[PDB]
Formats: sequence, C-alpha cells, structure tokens
Amino acid sequence: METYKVTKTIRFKLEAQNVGLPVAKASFNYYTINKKPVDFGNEKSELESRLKISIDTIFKLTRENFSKKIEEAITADIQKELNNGKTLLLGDVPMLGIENYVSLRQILKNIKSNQKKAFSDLMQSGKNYNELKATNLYLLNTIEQRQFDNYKVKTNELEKLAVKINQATNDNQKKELISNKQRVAKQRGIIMRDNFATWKSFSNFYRTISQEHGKILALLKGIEKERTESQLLKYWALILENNGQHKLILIPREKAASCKQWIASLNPSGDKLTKLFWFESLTYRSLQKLCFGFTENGNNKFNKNIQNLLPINGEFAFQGDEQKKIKFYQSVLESKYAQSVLNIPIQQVQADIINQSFASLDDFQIALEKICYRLFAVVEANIEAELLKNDKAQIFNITSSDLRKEAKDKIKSHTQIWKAFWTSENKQNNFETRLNPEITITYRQPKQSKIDKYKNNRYLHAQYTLITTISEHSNSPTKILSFMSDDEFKSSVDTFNKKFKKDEIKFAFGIDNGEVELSTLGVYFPAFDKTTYKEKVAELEKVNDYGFEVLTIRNLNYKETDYNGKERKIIQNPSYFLKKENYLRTFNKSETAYQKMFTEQFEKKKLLTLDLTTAKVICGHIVTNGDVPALFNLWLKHAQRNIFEMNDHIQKETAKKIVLKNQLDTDNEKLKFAEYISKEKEFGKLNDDEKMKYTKWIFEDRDQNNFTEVENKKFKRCQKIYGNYSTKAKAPVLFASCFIDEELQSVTDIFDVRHIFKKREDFYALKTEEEIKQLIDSYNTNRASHDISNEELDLKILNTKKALVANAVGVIDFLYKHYERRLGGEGLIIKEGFGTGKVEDGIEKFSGNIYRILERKLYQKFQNYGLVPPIKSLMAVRANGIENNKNAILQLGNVGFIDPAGTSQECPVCIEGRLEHTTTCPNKCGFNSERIMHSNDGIASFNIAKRGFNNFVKSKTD
RNA sequence: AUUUCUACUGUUGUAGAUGAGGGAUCUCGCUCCUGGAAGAUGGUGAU
RNA sequence: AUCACCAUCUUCCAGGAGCGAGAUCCCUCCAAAA
RNA sequence: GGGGCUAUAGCUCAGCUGGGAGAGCGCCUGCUUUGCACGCAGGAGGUCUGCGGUUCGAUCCCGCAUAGCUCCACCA
Ligand SMILES: [Mg+2]
Ligand SMILES: [Mg+2]
Repeated sequence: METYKVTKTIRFKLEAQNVGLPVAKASFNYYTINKKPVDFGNEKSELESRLKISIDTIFKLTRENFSKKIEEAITADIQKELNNGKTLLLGDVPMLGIENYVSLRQILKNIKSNQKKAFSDLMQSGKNYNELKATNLYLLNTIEQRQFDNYKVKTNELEKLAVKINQATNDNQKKELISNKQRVAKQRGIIMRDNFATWKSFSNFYRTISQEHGKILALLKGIEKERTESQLLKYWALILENNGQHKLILIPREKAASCKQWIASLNPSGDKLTKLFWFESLTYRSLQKLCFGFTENGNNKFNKNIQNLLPINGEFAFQGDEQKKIKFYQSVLESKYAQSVLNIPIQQVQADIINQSFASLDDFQIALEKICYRLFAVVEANIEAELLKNDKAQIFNITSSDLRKEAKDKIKSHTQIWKAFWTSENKQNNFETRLNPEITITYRQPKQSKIDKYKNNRYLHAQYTLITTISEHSNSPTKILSFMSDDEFKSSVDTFNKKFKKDEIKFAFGIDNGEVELSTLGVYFPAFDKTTYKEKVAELEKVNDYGFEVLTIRNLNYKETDYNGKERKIIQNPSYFLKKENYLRTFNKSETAYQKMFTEQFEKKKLLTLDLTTAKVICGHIVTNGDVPALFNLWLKHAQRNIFEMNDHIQKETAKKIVLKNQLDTDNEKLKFAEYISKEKEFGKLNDDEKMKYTKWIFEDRDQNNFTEVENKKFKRCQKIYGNYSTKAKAPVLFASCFIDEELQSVTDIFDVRHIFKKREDFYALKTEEEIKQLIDSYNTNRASHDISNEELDLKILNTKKALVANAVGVIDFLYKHYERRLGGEGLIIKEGFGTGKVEDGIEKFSGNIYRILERKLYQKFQNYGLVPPIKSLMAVRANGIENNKNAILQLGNVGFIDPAGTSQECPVCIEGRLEHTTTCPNKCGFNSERIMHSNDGIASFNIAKRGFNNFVKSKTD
C-alpha cells in the first residue's frame, strides 16, 4: 500500500590509510558544517506553563483518595514552606532560570522520610500503643493494634538477635545470620509495605507525582543537550569511487572552502573508471529555519531583506492556513535576492515549483526536496594526491565482509541498500533511496578478556566503524512525532486506519500464546465460509490448494564425517544439508548421493497450522525442527536465573544451602511445594489431614489410586501454577530445594522449593542428561550481586528472547509474502490483546513468555511496507485490552486484537463441539483435524484468525 | 571467522534477523560514605 | 549498688553516590553567506 | 487469585426516588393463670457491611477492604 518515508541506521567498517568515544563527526552537505541550534522557543513556554501548580488542584493529580483530616494536614505542611513570596512547582528543574520556587516533589519526600524516621525511634524505645495515637505521625497513626504489636514482636526479636558479639564460633555464627536476615529483617519490611493502609496510599501518591515530574524533565533535558550536540561537526566528506570500491575522504573546514572552489573547476567529462563526488541539497525544514529562525533578535539576515513578501511578522501570521504558506514560499524563491545566495537549479525549480499549483502542503515539500537533491560528478584523472597534500585530507576505505567475498546473489539486507543506492536505475527515480547528509565515526577498543585467552576475531584488535542513516521511499509523505500530545497520538492512529478498505483485505493470520507451545500460527480465508455443514467440511479438506509447505527432520541424531575428517550433526546446522552446493563441497558426495540423502532425511507436507516454537527458514524451506538449539538457550537462562536469585547475596558468610534433585524426599518438601503451587486463600482452608492426600494427587500417578471425585473438585480448585509433576510425565521436571540444616532427617526446617527446568526429549540430541553440571554452575552465595565477572550469565534473558523472535518473524513475513502474491491483496495479523494484568501474570509463571516482544517486533517489521503507523507510546492506546465482548476489535494498521473468550473449545465447523475430542468432533459432525492441522492445539490459532477476520469486515460495514 | 545478534565455523564461509546515540521514572539484588536510635564487653570516676 | 565518661564492637533506620536484572518513557539524526 | 453481584436492629427482612430509620422473629421487664401458657403492655436494640469522597441536602451518586459462584486464557 502507499508508503511513507522511513529511516534506518546502517553501518560498515572503515580501514584507515592516512590520519565508543565519538572520535569524529562530519556532514556531506557543505552548508550544514556551521549549524546553529534549533528554535525550541515555542515549547519552553508550554512546559513552563505546566510546571507551575496552585496547591488547590494538588489532589486532582492522582486516583488515590485521602480523607479530609489528612488532606488539611498535608496542605498545611506545604504552606509552611511557601512563605516569603515563594512559588510552587511540580518539581525542581535546573533550567529556565527560575528562582524563589518550592519543589512539591521534594516536600513530599521530606514528610515521608521524617515520619518513617520518627516511627522507628518510637518503636525501638518501647513506648505503648496509646502513646503513639496521641502523636503527630498522621501517616502512621490509626493502624490497628493487631499490626502495631505484630511489628513489635519482630522488633524485640530482631534486637534480641543483635547479641552475635557473644559468639566465638563462626560455624555457629553463620547459622545465626540467616535466621536474622531472611526470617526477620525481610519480613518486618513487608508488614509495613502491604498492611498500612494510609502508608500504602502515600506510597502511591508520591510515586505518581515523581513520575509526572519525570515526564516533563526528560523532555526539557533533551532540549538542553541539542544546543551542545550541534557544535561537533568538523569535516566536509567526499566519496571517491574506484574499481567498484568506494573510498572515504574527509577534509577540515579550514580547507573545505578552497577545495570546493577548486573541485568545481574540474571536467564533468563522463565515465573514466574513477570519480569524485559531493552532495548538494535543500529541504523544506531548512527553509523555515532560514526565514523565521531567531527572528525576534532581529539578526536574521533573511528578515533584513524579503520583508516585502511578509503578510506583522512571525510564522503564526498565516493563521494556520496551508495555501497562504505555499504562495509566500514560492515568492521567496521567486524573489531575486533568494536566487543570489541559494544554490539551486533555477530553471528547473522555476519551471517545476514556482509556477505550479499544489493541492496540499505535503506535495510542496516533496517537490522541493525531490528536485534539490543532486549527486554531482567530476572525473579528472589521478585525483587522489592533491587532497592528501594540499588539503591535509584524512582517508579511509569502506569495507565489509559481503563487499569482499567472491560469490554474489546472497547478500545481507543492510548491504543490499548500499549497493542499490549507486545504481543508475536509481538515479533516474530522483533518488528514492536517499543518503542523508550527516555521518559519524566510532573507534572501539579490543576486549582484554579476549586478548588474554587467545581463531580469527574482531574483538582481538581495534576497529573503525561508520554509522550512517539512510531513508527509503524518500518521495512519499513524511511523518514525525516529536512533541505530540499523548492524546494526539490516538488521533493519529485513527486517521491512518482509514487507508484500509472492506474489499482490499483477502486473508488474515492468527497467533496464540502459551507455555507448552510458545506460539502457534494459522490462516483463515473467506472461502472457508460455506453455508452447509457438508460444504464447510469439504472446503477445509482441500489442504493441497490452501496450505503451505514445511520440511521436517526425520532423525535428529543423524550425523556425518566431512572433507577434513571432522564430524557434523544435522541438528546444529541443517543449512549444511539442505543447500545442494554446500553438501557436495563439504562431504564430497556426488549428485546422485545428495538426492538420495534428501529423499531420506527430510519429510514434507502441507498444513493449515504450524508451531512457532522451533520453526525457521532454511534455504527457502520452512523447517519445523530447524531451531531446537535456540529454544534450549531459553530453557537454560530461565533455569540459571531462578537458582541464582533464590540465594542470599550478603557480603558476609551465611549458612544457606541449596541443592538439585529429580524428586522430593520428605513430607516437609512435598508440603512446601504444594503450598508454592496453590492459591494461598483456598489452600489455607484445606484440612491438615486432607493436605497430605492432596500431596498424593500432585506427586503420584492417579492411575494407581482412588481419589474420589468430590476430592478431585478440591485438588482442581486449589491449583494455580498448572503442570504435570509426576515421575511419568512427558517432560519430567527438575527440582531445587533450600534449607539451613546439614541433613534433612525428615525433621529439618525448609524455606522454599521451586521447579526449575523441563526435560524435553529433543534436548538429549544436544546435551546429555549429565549436563545439569552447567545449570548448577550458575548458583552461589560467595558472589555478592554487584560485580560483573565469570558469572555473566544473568545478562542474557532479554537478548536470548530476541533470538526466538528473530526466527518467528522470518516465517511470518515469509508466509505473508507467499499468500499476497497468490491472492493479490493485503491481510491482517491477529492476536489476543489481553491487556497488561494478564501479561504480568504470564511472565510470572515463566520468565520466557514471549508475548510482548513478539508484538513489538512485528511493528518494526511491517512499518517498512507502510502497513502500520509510527508508534510513539504503545501503552497510551492499548492498555486494559478487550474483555467480555465477542464482537469488538482493536486495530493498529493491519495488526488487530480481539477477545480470546472461548476460542480453544469450539469446533471450526460446529459451534457446540469441544476440544480434547481425539481429533473428531464429539457432536458427530464430519470435522476431523487428523491431517488438516499440525496438532489439536492448532484449533486456537485458527479460531483466533477466524473471529478476527469477521469482526474487522463487520466493523467496516457501518 | 560477522556493521551487530543467534546456531555453526574455515578449499570461495553458511542459514535467519538487524535504527543507532544519549538520557528520565519506577521495582528487585548489592556495596561505600555521613547522621540517628537500641544494646554486649574492658576500664575510669561518684554512691 | 545506683548515676556519669573513654574505648573495642553488634543490629535497625534516614540521606548521598555507585554496580547488576526487569518494566514503562523521551529527544537528536538537513543550513549559512561575506 | 487475571472480570462481575450483595451487605438494614441480636436473627429474618420492608425501604435504596437525593428533601422518609422501620416491620416480624429473638431478648428483658411488667401484667398474669392453679399451671404450662393462649394472651395484654412497655423497654433495650443502628457507626444504613467497614472506611472515604461528591452534593444546598445522600442507606440512594462516586472509590477502596472481607464473605459467598463464573470463565480451557494459562495445563495429565
Ligand atoms: Mg490464546
Ligand atoms: Mg494454546
């Protein structure tokens, strides 16, 4: 669909021949070398108009409600500071030249601190309940004597444990500490955090006020820095092309003036196997900066002239109309003076801009930008030495791996644009792909952790990197977001969604999240909607015409020996077994052998649904098992973190002990885990004898017992972290326990128990079961958690989640293209949008839940096609997602969202049938998911897509 | 073995993804500095 | 046996700064002619 | 534990409309038969679930806490 301008930051490597921290910066355009800071003068007035507060409206900045008694006290406390003509602000800003101001954020901090300080001295010195109630601690008063004493029970016990001086046996001292830090100090804090009603409220009133100030502080902070960033440009830059390779030439501004005066005299003869280059351009934004920039000071020379064309002065004079601006600017270029200082193709701009008429201000910007961007050429011989000698020009060479290899065709996308920029087919489109005129250079040191241990490498020696920015679709409308109001974004999305049409959409996907199968995919079409049950069943059955083709590895253990005597396994890297060129080269097999292997190892078939847990794109084929290793790194990092964050990381010795087991031994552990898996309220009501039967339910095989159904109704209601923990489970679980005593003895006290890891069958292809050695390695207590060292394992939970998404975006984008070039139309991505409360729960039951990342990486992908708008603040528009509405739909471009209510338990053909039916609809209709769907779990994604498509078309009807 | 990441990895490297820099608020884990309170123990002086 | 003082030293609380992990958020990336 | 409903005197409950705190049962007392007592009479009983806000005026509108049932969304 019609696109809009898009930017990206692509980089390469520079090789130095003549001469992280930003060692240098430069701009291609010769006129930006002496930039001046932007005119932010308008915004500063607005934010200054938002800092100031008037007391009386304070309590309207938060949802928290305070009674009148506290209401009067807090205002009274603040007023005591406003004497002597002070004025009130929402926060302290070290800018804007303000004086005699009182920071509301600071004052709220002070009263909270003093009260918490006073209440600590009171409780420790032994005063009584009725003595507290008469004091001025209006925040901590009114707590029940149930809480007041409960706090003091810990306090005396804590101070009573401060007699560790008397101990002269470290073996016994280390046992003392754990009984102090964990059981007492960490428990007293929670009591005050979640049970003091008035205290909790003020813990939220202060936070929101701290966040509101934070919002308008960073906004102002970025305004200050810009005035420092514009100073650092130093060099005009050139690109000298030679034998198909580019060189990078710098030149300081002490010489840039003379060099251009010399270079412009050289012959633009044509093509002679060597060229020098230099860019020229003007743009709409730069024109306003020239006419109305810094006008109030009166030093804007473009306002010393040109005044005749003015409407009165200032941009606002045009009353916001579009066409009046157009005519004024045309007159600016139509005036003689402007044509005497500017450098533009007068005859073409005269013929194409000044005399024309535009229907909107957008087209005027494009026409101006379109025509003023030029790429000159001077091709005189032996133009290298003069720059080095006369112009003291530093020189580099632009190089990268793809730019050095021999074979072509396969090349990385960020190298696909650079080589596509210089082509002649692009120069005839007025540079649809554009190289913007500011660049920068960095220099990274080698990693000392790599030099010491050492294999060709990058980190083993320093590197010069070039960071550039390139715009695609340069001749489409531009869209920017800086300083929009958080309520204008919701309006921007609403307008952008008018592009799509009821008839344009031809299909839709559907994605379902989970924990046994991290993501499942399906597809739906309007053709599946026949009227009768017989036709509906028959139409879906034609999988050959609708579905997609997928490979499946047959024997994950299959390996081979290669041309160097080394051994290679299929599961580590299939792409050495699918690409014909690779198999022949490496294993030295013949053409007949390669076809024999392919026919034997890789099954194939066509299906409607798929599993995104392990699918990847290899040499043009979808391999459902091509990504096993990258899932192992996710069930490892989750395990390596849980057994590191359940230790105690004091700087001082402690006796906490933690050990791994495949099963649980005593009734203390089994009862402690069953409490960890159940609802606290519902579990507590369970009888003390019934609790042990409930343990037999979880940890033994139900087949060899007689749990009565009435008892099942309880065991099925007390459970909230679902799973299967028996010894005969499909993916047996691995356990970890914590205690202080040396040996269990079936009597020892135990503090926690937690499931860590899941033993998936496929993982045995990579690592043997004896590789819990590598899971265990990442737990310790001697490591204080404020050091980065050999134990650098924590860092990679985020980075390891983007690996799985990197493999689920290729598949989703590969299928999207496939169908668009077969049905001839765009389509919708659909996924349940269950708000943010359901998302946090999801991450709670598994650190590796991929929901929020898998969304934020779909917006990044489909913007390039112009299908979704630019996204400023996602949570502003789509928090508290749909719920309890089987018709609504939320839409950001083509990425819709729907209610997941009842999806996974309905037959695609019927409305009454349920799942868990053994692939045949229990209502006795003809549906059979035997060889339509990858698995019975695929019905959810199919239903999610099915519902999504109908809701969207329904909305467009009216 | 890579502009960068992930899995591999040296007879031309292979397969997927890739907008970077700097900064703000909050939650959890930890360290150093300054101040306040409760308290063991040696010693000293009055009683 | 009461009260005062020096000293080793134990715990808890407040404020300042710094390191590791997670969540939300913001700006910059095209201007000048003597 | 991620969305919804009710809660009036000791018990059961009418009343919930912004201009209005009540009924039956239970209890105490007096009356009283020979005797249970059919019966007569009066009294005690309220933080309108607890807390808080809005309003000229609130059991009535608005926001939190506890007690009861509902959803394969997360899964032997
Ligand atoms: Mg779902
Ligand atoms: Mg599912």
